[PDB]
This record gives sequence, C-alpha cells and structure tokens, in this order.
Amino acid sequence: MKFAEHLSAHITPEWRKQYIQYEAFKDMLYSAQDQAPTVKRYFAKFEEKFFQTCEKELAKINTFYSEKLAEAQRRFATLQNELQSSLDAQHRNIKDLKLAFSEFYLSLILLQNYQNLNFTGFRKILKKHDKILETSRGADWRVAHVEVAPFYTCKKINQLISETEAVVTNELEDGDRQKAMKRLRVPPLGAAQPAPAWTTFRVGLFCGIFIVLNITLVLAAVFIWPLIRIYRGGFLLIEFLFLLGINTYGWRQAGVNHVLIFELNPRSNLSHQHLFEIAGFLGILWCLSLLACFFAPISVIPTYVYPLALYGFMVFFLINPTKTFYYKSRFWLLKLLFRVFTAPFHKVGFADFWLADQLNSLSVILMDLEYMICFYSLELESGICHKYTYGVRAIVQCIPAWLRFIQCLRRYRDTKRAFPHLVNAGKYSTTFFMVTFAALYSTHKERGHSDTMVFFYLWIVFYIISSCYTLIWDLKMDWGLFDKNAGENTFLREEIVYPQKAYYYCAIIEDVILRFAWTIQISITSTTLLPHSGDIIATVFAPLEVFRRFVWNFFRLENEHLNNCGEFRA
Amino acid sequence: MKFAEHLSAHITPEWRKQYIQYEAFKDMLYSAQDQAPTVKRYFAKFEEKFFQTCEKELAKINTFYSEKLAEAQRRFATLQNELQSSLDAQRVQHRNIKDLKLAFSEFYLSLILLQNYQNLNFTGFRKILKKHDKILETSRGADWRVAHVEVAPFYTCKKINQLISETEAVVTNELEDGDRQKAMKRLRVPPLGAAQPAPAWTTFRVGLFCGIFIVLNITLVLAAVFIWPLIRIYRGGFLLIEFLFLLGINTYGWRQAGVNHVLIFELNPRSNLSHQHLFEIAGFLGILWCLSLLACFFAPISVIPTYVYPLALYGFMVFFLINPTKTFYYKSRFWLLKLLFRVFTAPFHKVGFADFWLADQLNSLSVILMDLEYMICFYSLELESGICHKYTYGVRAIVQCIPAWLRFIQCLRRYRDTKRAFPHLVNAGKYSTTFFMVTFAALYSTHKERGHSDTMVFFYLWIVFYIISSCYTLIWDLKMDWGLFDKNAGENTFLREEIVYPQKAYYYCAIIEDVILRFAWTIQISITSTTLLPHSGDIIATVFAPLEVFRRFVWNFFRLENEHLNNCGEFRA
Ligand SMILES: CCCCC/C=C\C/C=C\CCCCCCCC(=O)O[C@H](COC(=O)CCCCCCCCCCCCCCC)COP(=O)([O-])OCC[N+](C)(C)C
Ligand SMILES: CCCCC/C=C\C/C=C\CCCCCCCC(=O)O[C@H](COC(=O)CCCCCCCCCCCCCCC)COP(=O)([O-])OCC[N+](C)(C)C
Ligand SMILES: O=P(O)(O)O[C@@H]1[C@@H](OP(=O)(O)O)[C@H](OP(=O)(O)OP(=O)(O)O)[C@@H](OP(=O)(O)O)[C@H](OP(=O)(O)OP(=O)(O)O)[C@@H]1OP(=O)(O)O
Ligand SMILES: O=P(O)(O)O[C@@H]1[C@@H](OP(=O)(O)O)[C@H](OP(=O)(O)OP(=O)(O)O)[C@@H](OP(=O)(O)O)[C@H](OP(=O)(O)OP(=O)(O)O)[C@@H]1OP(=O)(O)O
Ligand SMILES: O=P(O)(O)O[C@@H]1[C@@H](OP(=O)(O)O)[C@H](OP(=O)(O)OP(=O)(O)O)[C@@H](OP(=O)(O)O)[C@H](OP(=O)(O)OP(=O)(O)O)[C@@H]1OP(=O)(O)O
Ligand SMILES: O=P(O)(O)O[C@@H]1[C@@H](OP(=O)(O)O)[C@H](OP(=O)(O)OP(=O)(O)O)[C@@H](OP(=O)(O)O)[C@H](OP(=O)(O)OP(=O)(O)O)[C@@H]1OP(=O)(O)O
Ligand SMILES: CC(C)CCC[C@@H](C)[C@H]1CC[C@H]2[C@@H]3CC=C4C[C@@H](O)CC[C@]4(C)[C@H]3CC[C@]12C
Ligand SMILES: CC(C)CCC[C@@H](C)[C@H]1CC[C@H]2[C@@H]3CC=C4C[C@@H](O)CC[C@]4(C)[C@H]3CC[C@]12C
Repeated sequence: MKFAEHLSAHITPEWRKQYIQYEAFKDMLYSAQDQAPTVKRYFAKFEEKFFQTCEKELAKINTFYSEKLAEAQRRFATLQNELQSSLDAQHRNIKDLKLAFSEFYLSLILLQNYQNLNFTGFRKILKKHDKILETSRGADWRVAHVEVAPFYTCKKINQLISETEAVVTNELEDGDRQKAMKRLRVPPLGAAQPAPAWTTFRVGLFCGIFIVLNITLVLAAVFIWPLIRIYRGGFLLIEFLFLLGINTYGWRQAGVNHVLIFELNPRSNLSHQHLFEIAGFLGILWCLSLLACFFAPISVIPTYVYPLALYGFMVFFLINPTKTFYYKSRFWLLKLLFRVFTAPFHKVGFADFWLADQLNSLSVILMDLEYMICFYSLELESGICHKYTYGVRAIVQCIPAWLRFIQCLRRYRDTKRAFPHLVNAGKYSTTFFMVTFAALYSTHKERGHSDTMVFFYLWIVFYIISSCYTLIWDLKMDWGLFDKNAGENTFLREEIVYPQKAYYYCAIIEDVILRFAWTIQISITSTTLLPHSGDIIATVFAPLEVFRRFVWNFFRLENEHLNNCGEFRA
Repeated sequence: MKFAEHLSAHITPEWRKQYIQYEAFKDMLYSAQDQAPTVKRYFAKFEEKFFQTCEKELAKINTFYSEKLAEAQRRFATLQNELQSSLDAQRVQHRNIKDLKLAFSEFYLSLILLQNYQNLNFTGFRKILKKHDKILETSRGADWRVAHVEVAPFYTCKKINQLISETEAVVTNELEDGDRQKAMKRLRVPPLGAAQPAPAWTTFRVGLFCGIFIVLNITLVLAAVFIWPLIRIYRGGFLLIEFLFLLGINTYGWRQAGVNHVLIFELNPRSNLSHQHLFEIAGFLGILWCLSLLACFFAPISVIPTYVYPLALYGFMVFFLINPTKTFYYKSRFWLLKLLFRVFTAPFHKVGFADFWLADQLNSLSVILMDLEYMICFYSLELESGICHKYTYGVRAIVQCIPAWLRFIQCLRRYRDTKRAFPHLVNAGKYSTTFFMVTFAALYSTHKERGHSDTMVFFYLWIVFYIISSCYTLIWDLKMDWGLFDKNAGENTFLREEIVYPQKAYYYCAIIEDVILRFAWTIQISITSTTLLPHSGDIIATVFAPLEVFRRFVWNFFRLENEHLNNCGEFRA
C-alpha cells in the first residue's frame, strides 16, 4: 500500500540516487496510459522502453551492491586484523573496537535493507506495469532478470552478519549472545520509526499548558526586582530548545544526516518530539515562576526565590546524576559543554564548534547572569549596575567569541590550514575589537577625555567590519551559497536539499538584517550606548538572534551534509 | 523482536484460544532449561513431551482452520446464490444492492481474518521451535517443523486465497461494473485491533486539549475561590464532557482487553473511531465549556449578556452534532444521529445492542434532560422569586422518567419480537420501578405542601419503591448485565467461568462501586425529580451525577465484556 511513500521513508538518504526510481516508473506508466491513442505497436514500443529503463536500473543496483559488498568485506577484514592485534596485545581500546564493530553491523544491515527494498520495488513496479498494461510480460521479465540478479541472490552479506555476530560474542562479549544483539540490533531508523504515543501526548500537553500560561501572563501584565533581565535568559533558552526541535525535524525530513555529522549513536537518537517536550516543560516552569513573581501567591515566601529556583531546577535538570529524563543525552551535552569551555585543550569536532556558535548566539544568557550577579552584589546610587559599565561586562560578552576564536586557533594548529581557520579567527576577533571600542566610548562618555568622538567613529567602523565579516562568512562559508557551480539556482550552490529556493532567499535576507540587529544588540547590552531604551531593544532583538541562529543551523547542517565545509570528516 | 506481544496484539479475540500458546511454550522451555541438571535422557524426555504438546496444538489449529474454511465456503455459496437471485430479480433494490455489498465485504474480511490466523500460527510455530532449538542447542525443532508443520493442512491448503480471488472477481464484476479500484477501496482490510497506532497529530491535539482543559479548570477554581444559576446550566455540559472522556477510556480498555466492541456495536471494522478521537472531542468540548464558564465569571464583554455565553456553547455543541458538512468525524456523527433517532423512536425500530446501550447511557445522563427542563422553567417563569425550584409538577417527573420510558418500551418491543418473556419483562419491571419511584416521590412532594393527611403514606411507599428499584437495578447489573455470580465459577469467586480483564480485584471493586453508586443514583434521581431536599438537593445532585457517570463507565466495561463472552443481550444468532 502506497509503496512509493514507504520506499521514500525507508531509503537511506546517502544512497537516495542509488535506489529504485519507483516514482519515475509510475510517472512513465501514467504518461503512457494518458498518451495512448497503431495502438498495438505504440504499446510495444512503450514496453520496450520500459524494459530498457528497468534493465538500466537493475544494472545500476547490481554495480552499487557489488561495490558496497566489496567495501563491507574490506571493512570486515581490517576489523578482524585490528581485533587480532588487540588480542595479541592482551579496556578503552576494547570499547572503541566494539563501537567500530557496531558501526560495521549497522552498515551491513543498511546494505541488507537496500537489497531487500530494491527487490520489493522491482516486484511492485513490475506488478503495477502488468496491471496497467493488462499483460503478463512484466512477471516474466522479473523472473528472468530480477529474480536471478546478483543483488538479490548474494548471501555474502548474511554470512558477514553471522560472522560479525559470532566474533562479537566469542571475543568481545565472552561467548554470550544475549549481551550481543544489544547495541548490535539496528532497530527501525529514520522516519520509519514513529515516535511513542506517550511522548507526543506529553508534547501536546506541555504546549497547551505553555500557551494558556502565556496568555494568562499577557493578560496579567496588561492588567524591587528586574524581571525582564532575570527571565530573558530562560525565555531565550526555551525558544532555542523549541527552534532546535524544529531544526531536528527539518533535518530528518530534509534527509540531512545530522546524526553522523554530530557523531551521535544511530541506534538511539533524541527525536524532535523529545526536544519539544523538554522545551515545553521548561517553558511551563518559566511561566509558573513568572506568574508567581507577578502575583506572589505565597506571602511568606519571597519573590526572588521564584526565578532562582527555576533556573536552579534547570541546572539540577541538566546535571542530574540519576539515569532518568534523557540521562544519556544530558551526559552527552555535559561532556560537549566541558569540551567547549575548555576548547584549547581538546580536539575541535563539529559538535564543539556548533555548540560554541550556539553560545555565541546565546550570549544574552551570560550577560543576564552577570547582570543578576551585579544586582545582587551591589543593589542589595540607584541602578549603579546599569548606568555604569566595566571591563568584566565586556569580557563576559566576548566569552563566546573568545571560545570560538580559540577553537579556530586550535583547528589551525591541528591542520595547519591557514586560510579558513585564520579568517574565522579574525571574524571572531572583530567582536573583541567592537566590544572593546564600545566599552571605551561608554566609559569616556561620563568623563570627557576629548577622544569620545574618536572612539565612537572607531566603534562604528568596527561594527560595520564585524557585521560584513559575519554576513559574508554565513552566506559563503557556513551555507556555501553564491557558489560558481549553480547551474539554475542563482545565488545558491549546485545541489539543494530543501524543496524551495524561496526558503534560501528569505534566509539570506533575514540573515542580512539580523546580523546587523544582533551586532546592535551586543553593542547595546555590553555597554551603555542607549541607557534609556537599550534594555527593551536588547530584549526584542535576542529572540531575533535565536531565530537567526536557528535558520543558520538549518543551512549550516545542510551545507555540512552536502560538502565537508567544516573539514570534520576524512 | 518479541513475538509474544505481537501475537497478543494481533490475535482475533473471538479466536483467542484457537492460536498457538506461545507464552505457555516459552514458560515450558524456560522451566525445562532451569531444571536441567542422565542429563541427555532428561533432555530427550522433555523434548518428547514438548513435541507431543506441539502435535496437540497443531491438531487444534488444523481442526479450527478446517471448520472456518468450511464455514467460509458455505457463506460464499449463500452469498453467490443471493447475488444471483438479486440479478435475476432485475428504492428497495438499492437497499438490497447495498446489503449485498456489505455482506460481501464482511465475508472478505472473514477470509482475511482466516488468512491472518494462518500466517500468525505458522510464524509462531516457527519462532517457538527456533527458540527451543537455540535453547537446547539441537537442530531437531526445525526438522520437526519441516516434517510436520510445513506439510500440515492449515499451511498446505490455498483454498482461502482462491476464495479471496473469487470474492474480488465477483465484487468487481457483478457489483462494481468492472471498477476494481472501487472494489478494493471497500474489501481491503487494514490492520485490526492495536496493530495501527493513532496518528501523531491526533495524539498531539489530544494532549494540547487536555493541557488547555487542565489550566482552564485551575483558573476557574481559582476564580471561584477568589442573576443566572450557573451550576444548573453547566452541569449538563460538564457531565457530557466527563461521559465522553470515560467513553474514550472504555474504548481503550475494550481494545486492550480484546472485547470486540466493533462487532458488538455493528460498527464498520475497516474504519472506526479510536479512544484518541474520543479524547480529542472531549478535550475540545471541555475547552469550550471552560471558556464559556470563565466568560460568565468575568464577562469580558459588557455589551454581550452573560446568558449568551452558555447558550452559544450548547448551541455549538448542537452544531457539532448535526453539522451537515463532512468535516469533523462526520461518519461517527451521522451514525450517532441515526442511533439517537432510533432510540428516541424506540417502539418503531428493532432494538439492537447499540440502541439499548445508548438508551442505558441516556438513563445514566438524565441529569442533562432535567437541567434543560429546569432552564425552560426558569426562562418561562423566573424571567415568589424561585418558583421553578421550590415546587414540583408532572412534567418534571415525565422528563426524569423519559430515559426509563425509552428503555422500558425497548424491552417491550424486544419481548414482542423474540416472544421470550423472562428477560425482557424482568428488565421492563426493573425500568418501571423507576416510574413508580419517581411518581411516588412527586406525589409526596406535592402533598407535603397541603395537609392532605396522606403525606407519610406516600413517603413510606416512596421508600419501599426506592429500595425495590435499587435492589432490582443492582441484581440486573450483577447477574444479567455483567454475568457474575454464576454457577460455573471454578476459581473466580462471585464471577463467571471466563474473565477477560487481567485483575479480579477490578471485578470486586466494580461490584462494590455498583452497589454504592446504584444507591447513590436512586437517591440523586429522587432528590432531583422533586422538591425533597429544598436547600441541599442541588449540591447533592451535582456531586452524585459524576458518580453516576463513573458507575455507567464501569457498567459499560463489564457489560461489553459479558456481551463479548456470552450472548447476554441475545442480539446475535
Ligand atoms: C550558559 C550555557 C547555556 C546552556 C547551553 C546551551 C544549550 C543547552 C541545550 C542544548 C544544546 C545541545 C543541542 C544538541 C543538538 C544536536 C542535534 C540533535 O538533536 O541530536 C541529539 C542531541 O541530544 C543530546 O545529546 C542533548 C540534547 C539537549 C537536551 C536538553 C537538556 C536540557 C537543556 C537545558 C539546560 C539548562 C541549563 C541551565 C541554564 C544555564 C541526539 O540525541 P541522543 O539522545 O542521541 O544524544 C546522544 C546520546 N548518546 C551519544 C549516548 C547517543
Ligand atoms: C440527553 C442529551 C444528549 C445526551 C448525549 C448524547 C449523545 C452522546 C452519547 C454517546 C455518543 C456515542 C458514543 C459511541 C458509542 C459506541 C462505541 C464507539 O466508540 O463507536 C464509535 C461511534 O462514534 C460515535 O458515535 C461518535 C462518538 C461521540 C462524539 C460526540 C459528538 C458530540 C456530541 C454533542 C452533544 C449534543 C448535546 C447538545 C448540548 C446540550 C465508532 O465510530 P465509527 O466512526 O466506527 O462510527 C460508525 C460510522 N460508520 C458505521 C458509518 C462507519
Ligand atoms: O487494486 P488497487 O488499485 O486498490 O491496489 C493495487 C495498487 O494500487 P493503484 O491502482 O496503483 O492505486 C497498488 O499500489 P498503491 O495504490 O498502494 O500505490 P503506489 O503507486 O505504489 O504508491 C497496491 O499497493 P502496492 O502494490 O503499491 O504496495 C496493491 O495493493 P495489494 O493488492 O495489497 O498488494 P500487495 O502489497 O498485498 O501485493 C494493488 O496492486 P495489484 O495486486 O497489482 O492489483
Ligand atoms: O555498553 P557499554 O559497555 O559500551 O557502556 C556501558 C558501561 O559504561 P562505560 O562506557 O564502560 O563507562 C556500563 O558500565 P560497566 O563497565 O560497569 O558495565 P557493563 O558490562 O556494561 O554492564 C554502564 O552501566 P550499565 O548500564 O551497563 O550497568 C552503561 O551505562 P548506561 O546503559 O548508559 O546506563 P543505564 O541506564 O543502563 O544504567 C554503559 O552503557 P552505554 O554508554 O549505553 O553503551
Ligand atoms: O536476545 P537475543 O538477541 O540473544 O535473541 C533474540 C532473537 O532470537 P534468535 O537468536 O534469532 O533465536 C530474536 O529473533 P529475531 O528478531 O532476530 O528474528 P527471526 O525469527 O530470526 O526472524 C527473538 O525474537 P522473536 O522474533 O523470536 O520474537 C528474541 O526473542 P524475545 O525478545 O524473547 O521474544 P519472544 O520469545 O517473546 O518471542 C531473542 O531474544 P531473547 O529470547 O530475549 O533472549
Ligand atoms: O456508507 P455507504 O456506502 O452505505 O454510502 C455511500 C454512498 O452514499 P450515502 O452515504 O449512502 O448517501 C456513496 O454514494 P452512493 O449513493 O452512489 O452509493 P453506494 O454506497 O456506492 O452504493 C457516497 O459516495 P461519495 O459521492 O461521497 O464519494 C459515500 O459518501 P461518503 O460517506 O462521503 O464516503 P466517501 O465515498 O467519500 O468515502 C457513502 O459512504 P461510503 O461509500 O461508505 O464511502
Ligand atoms: C524574516 C523574513 C525576511 C524571512 C523569514 C523566513 C523564515 C520564515 C524561513 C527562513 C528559513 C526557513 C526554513 C528553512 C528550512 C525548513 C525545513 C523544511 O523541511 C520545512 C520548512 C523550514 C523549517 C523553513 C521554514 C521557513 C523559514 C524558517
Ligand atoms: C473508588 C472505587 C469505588 C471505584 C471503583 C474502582 C475503579 C477505580 C475501578 C472499577 C473498574 C476498573 C476498570 C475496569 C477495567 C479496566 C480495563 C483495563 O484494561 C485497564 C484498567 C481498567 C480501566 C480498570 C481501572 C480501575 C476501575 C475503573
């Protein structure tokens, strides 16, 4: 039933062009039926053309399967050699070997699914052609060629699977098949695995509660402690989580193998539904805290505990040691954060750079944390922490840019490729220069030093430079657009995965606008350029920054899947 | 990966005992492996015993398959004869063609069920014998499968596939004028039972509506804590939403326990509402109800009177049930409209299971009708201040007894149709006890105002008939609706020989709740029908009506279970 949709869902994206073109055959058959008027000879010519196309597709499938089988055999040979060397040596090496064996088993299972689906598609398309043409020649062709095709009559893959299982059990697992087939099973992958019904119900419940609480908050607002600054970080984090769930959904639908790019376990992937559930729960907590602050239902309890607890809970949620509430994902995130914040002492993989960029787009959270620290230290001259700026504010603002710059320097050291890493480092240090000049101008504003205009002009120049640098890097390098190989997709690259180019153009325009918007937001937040409306401008701009980062994540992951722009894979 | 769960979720419940006992074989193999210590002799003995059980199961499967194949052949012959007669005959003809098409679809579905039975039994045999071979590290289970299972009649007979082909041909030729696509659009059988999970968007909508409902309920409670009787106006809506939610739970429980309500209710198996859709409808209606009540409490718009908010809600509900367009569950809405029309005109239609079941549901939802009549009285008179809440009249009693009247007339029609007096007349008397209780309560209430001197006699008669009605309804529920307290109980004390639900504690708690809430239901009907409690009657009725809905929910559970097990309602040949 609807074999085309099932095939499309179960097709491995990396081999999309190497599967059976079921839709093309369906379109050919329908066009032939529509154009049928001499009738017998026309039908004979159409049958000949269809058989030729089927033969071409069968040859393509056979050659692809043969090459993949040879690759699998070579991989098995090298893995066996590595296992023999490890045995001759006789813990971490054993773990790495087990991971490699699981990956090889996944590749074998993918090959088996490829051959099975190709055979099923051949059978289905031949049956459909026979039904439409009211002729039995399709079954004869299938039996003559497809039934005896090498891709369908090769059991070398099942034998490889059996040998891999036996080797894993006897050597790595110490002769117990029960331990094997776990981490070595390859459950349903991709869109072929519907999310749990309970997860979807929880996502819906959290979304509804969040919507109602947001409506209540809006009505209450329309009808001692700065709540905007405190809650902006939480709101931005919740928005980022929701937009990241959307990013994951789009990557799964667009065929972008973000699992491989992020070096995540293919057998256990946190679905977009789980991200939506986490975002909804965090938003529910955030809304409850804000409502409690507005109303103060408990008189004895102070108001300040309401935010402090909320974020604290989130912290306790992230650093929870109990194996519950996405414990594996939380531990992976904690390790990634530790690597990122200690960037110069670790290998900069794709995940580290991506999370550093996310932090760069989430510097408002760090700024709000520093502002809260200042408010607690001093305010508890009115508003001293807001009217006057200091160096620590600038350093906190530049911390994400510092992390990215040091990551780029480490990448340059590792690979010695000057051009990309050094250009990116300059593109991140433009931020240091801009923030430094803005802080100098703000500090000199209070004390007339006769050089305020010089610093203002320097800040404007470096603002323009940084905005142009970031925009050019995003459009040309992160997204790979404006390439010279665009045969038809003007201002884009030759290959695009997303259905519409209008998405690409809208993303280009929104990035152009929002890079300047975010640069303005950084300039306002890190100093006192606009003490009157600065807070509201930053609050309005930060969600726009998160949205820009979400679109950038979309297109950067697309480019990474299409091309090794980040050079994170051999 | 786990054939036990797949088999349990894919077995046809009506044939539950006719499938391979995969779980029993698993337990047997595990026990034998655990007791393994001489050793080879014990292994051989266990293998012999296990294979003897295998032959017994294979013989059972073959016999059942042969019986069902003979039944299918006879059904096909009868359908062919009927179709030939109809063709030779050529508004009644249109109905005859529709009925023949439905019968052919049902027979094709039975053929698909038999084919699924065959495939599942073969897969279970192969998977259990493979597990036995792996456990015993011997290549003999596969040999026995090849020698016996692979050559058994239930797997060496292709007559079911041939019958399926002939059914397709006949439906496509002499019932569809040669349009094969039209035939396959109705004969093809999608997954059944819990095989197909509900759509993700439907579950998300259910969750969203549940969350909105919860938050709005919390807001309503907070507003209440910190010109129009709102309790008597919104009780009907709240009870209807609760009843729909509990009905979704009932459908989920029937699906999980294997109670084939799709066949009991004569619903279309190829497409029927799941518990998720009922939850979604209940959540949306609850959202609307909560919004209306919040608008009443706050009145955000001053130009719009408060009375507009309730009415519109209920109006929308009506518009949500009689919507001509095919937009929102139109199939189920039209089926419910037809069932309601049949129930409210009971003495002119044959009483099927669905009609009696819906009449009973209404019997448990009489509070809605009472509230509607009270609001009619309020609008007629109040708009003595509280004249419609201080005295009782005949129309009030008639409205209270309307559902009981429908059930009683249905029982009388069933007696007139089947001519068996015992069950139908006992049930008719059970329902007429409600008439007697209501009328005596009304007489006492209307006589308590003037010194007729016969008030205490009416009060005593009302007490006697209240006890009589409570006992009658309880005995019918326990002995004639749930099929409990039977003489065939071997280990399920106070229950029947076969119980489909996992826990007997459920049955015991259901009996206790049935007793308590039957008495509560009788008390609430007495209080609401007439003055009786003139100050606390409304609160007691409001508290008890949800309890009546819960009682009707448990009763639905156990009545459907008993109907699936035994033909208690005699709605099937
Ligand atoms: C000042 C710092 C501000 C906080 C830092 C910023 C953001 C934190 C949140 C998310 C960033 C990580 C996104 C990774 C996306 C990769 C693509 C994908 O979606 O793939 C997912 C990534 O899932 C993850 O691992 C983690 C996802 C994030 C879960 C959210 C946790 C709570 C967030 C709130 C933090 C509270 C902080 C308090 C405030 C300071 C694959 O999931 P898996 O289960 O296969 O994971 C791998 C597990 N193996 C390797 C065992 C299979
Ligand atoms: C006294 C005042 C009014 C009292 C309340 C009235 C009615 C509610 C009671 C029961 C609803 C039916 C429950 C289904 C029982 C069978 C099991 C099952 O789940 O069967 C369902 C039937 O679904 C239903 O019928 C609909 C479910 C109920 C939805 C509620 C709609 C809104 C109601 C508004 C209330 C109006 C009052 C105005 C306010 C004052 C299977 O669906 P299918 O699609 O297979 O249907 C068969 C369709 N073929 C045969 C063509 C394929
Ligand atoms: O008679 P119909 O027209 O109602 O259904 C036929 C046809 O539909 P069609 O006319 O193209 O719309 C098939 O394609 P389809 O609509 O699902 O869709 P796609 O074009 O592939 O997207 C359908 O499923 P499938 O072959 O694609 O999986 C298949 O069902 P069924 O007997 O169960 O086949 P089995 O899987 O059990 O072998 C029937 O094939 P025939 O046996 O040759 O008559
Ligand atoms: O499977 P591995 O062998 O590659 O890695 C496993 C290993 O951790 P390592 O990497 O060596 O530090 C286990 O510790 P270990 O050596 O004492 O014992 P074992 O021989 O494995 O039993 C640990 O506890 P445990 O679960 O097995 O008891 C388990 O945690 P995890 O399932 O998350 O947590 P739970 O929710 O199940 O508690 C790891 O599972 P993965 O990370 O999913 O692979
Ligand atoms: O756990 P492992 O990996 O060491 O061995 C598992 C494997 O047995 P294997 O080696 O082929 O003999 C599964 O077969 P599989 O999917 O490959 O399929 P094929 O039949 O070959 O196509 C079998 O599933 P099942 O399909 O028979 O239902 C599963 O049974 P389990 O979950 O208990 O479920 P049930 O007993 O309730 O059915 C076994 O697990 P355990 O018995 O728990 O240890
Ligand atoms: O349920 P039914 O079979 O007893 O009755 C069907 C009948 O109309 P009715 O309801 O009896 O007045 C169809 O046309 P008809 O009179 O020529 O007679 P036949 O039934 O063919 O003899 C009608 O087709 P249409 O014009 O809408 O496409 C279809 O409408 P609708 O529910 O929207 O269903 P869909 O077709 O959109 O799926 C009805 O449901 P179904 O066929 O089950 O689907
Ligand atoms: C602000 C103005 C100028 C432009 C705003 C354009 C926004 C709406 C554009 C920018 C990038 C776009 C996204 C790019 C990729 C995908 C993945 C696809 O599988 C679904 C649509 C989705 C999620 C797009 C939705 C629309 C989108 C978010
Ligand atoms: C407090 C007392 C008096 C109420 C009576 C006990 C209630 C809790 C009992 C009575 C009947 C019971 C139900 C009977 C049948 C099923 C179907 C099963 O698949 C899941 C549990 C479920 C849904 C039970 C839940 C508990 C239940 C509702």
